[PDB]
Amino acid sequence: QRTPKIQVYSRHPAENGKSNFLNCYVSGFHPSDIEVDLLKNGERIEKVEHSDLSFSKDWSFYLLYYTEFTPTEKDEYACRVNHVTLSQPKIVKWDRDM
Amino acid sequence: GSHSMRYFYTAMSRPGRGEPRFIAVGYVDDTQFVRFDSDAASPRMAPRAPWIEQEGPEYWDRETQISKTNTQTYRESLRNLRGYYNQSEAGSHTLQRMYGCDVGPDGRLLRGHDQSAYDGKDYIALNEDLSSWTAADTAAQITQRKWEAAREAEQWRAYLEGLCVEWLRRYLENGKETLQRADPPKTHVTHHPISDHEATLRCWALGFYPAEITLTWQRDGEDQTQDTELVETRPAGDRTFQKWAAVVVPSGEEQRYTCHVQHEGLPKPLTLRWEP
Amino acid sequence: NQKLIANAF
Repeated sequence: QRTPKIQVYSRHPAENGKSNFLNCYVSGFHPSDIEVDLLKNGERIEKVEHSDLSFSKDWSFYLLYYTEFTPTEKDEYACRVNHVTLSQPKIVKWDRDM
Repeated sequence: GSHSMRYFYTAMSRPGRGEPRFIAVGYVDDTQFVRFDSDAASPRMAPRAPWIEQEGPEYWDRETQISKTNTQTYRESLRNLRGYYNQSEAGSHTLQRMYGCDVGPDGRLLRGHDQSAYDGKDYIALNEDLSSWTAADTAAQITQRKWEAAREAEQWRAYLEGLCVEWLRRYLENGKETLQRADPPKTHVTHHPISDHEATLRCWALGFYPAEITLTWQRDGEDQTQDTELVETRPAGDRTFQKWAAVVVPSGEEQRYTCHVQHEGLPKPLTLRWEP
Repeated sequence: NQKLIANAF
């Protein structure tokens, strides 16, 4: 089993007040079942789409979960991931600079 | 330049939760263009790129029929593999396959591919000769003997040298305004103070296609491989990809560092430095 | 264009 790598980032450079897309890219994991939530101020965003399951040359899986936001100075966004390899869900916060 | 077609198959057993799920996705280079999912309400080969939509009903009927036949064959294969490894009927297992062809700028076959993995471990692969197999273990040797008896390699060679390359060339022409367009990275360097003593220089590459890229940091002209943090190339969601590379630098030494970017969309490789 | 896979593992 392989535990997922997680990156949380925006499609376009973040400008407060301006509509954008929030991405959570999970990769490098095996087996393929995985739970991913996008969070706004700790609460689950309901309309989140995701890519079709594919995998890399080393057979590990990857998925992109995405939704529209509009970033602001104060709102906090995150991705919460659970997988068989994780004792408990991993939360990665969205950092504008990452 | 060069181009590839790939199909990626995943089959997953789930005892007590129905029959194994089968998913298939097709790619040209870094662009997905079809998907099939046996769990869909009405499973059917579906388009995922605009240039494949012009294929007529005969195409989608054939591809759907292949996907449904594969769904059944992969369920049979998962049952066989459980037996080859003396495994319990209670566990969930994964079978993956990835196959296709690479062509050069002239459209000629560079090589073909057909590889399989069981529970994430390489299982059997068609050799580059397209005529023999490499089996990972004694279970895969059972599969090899079955495929040798049925002359499976000859069927794969015919497919990879024939239909695979012919259809890849067709897709490349129908999708030429995107599949044959390299989009260069938009690049910049950011500066993130860590302490009085150190800061991070981060070199960004944004909006590029295809995903292949080289980002490196040099200090006094020497590569900083061991000291560079390099994130995995990641999809933006708009066809394009993103990447960054970071080094921790002593305060005041920022101008000894240069970021170097190679990508086929660039007329010439880039050298960047922090520009305060 | 997919290949028809009819030989199980």
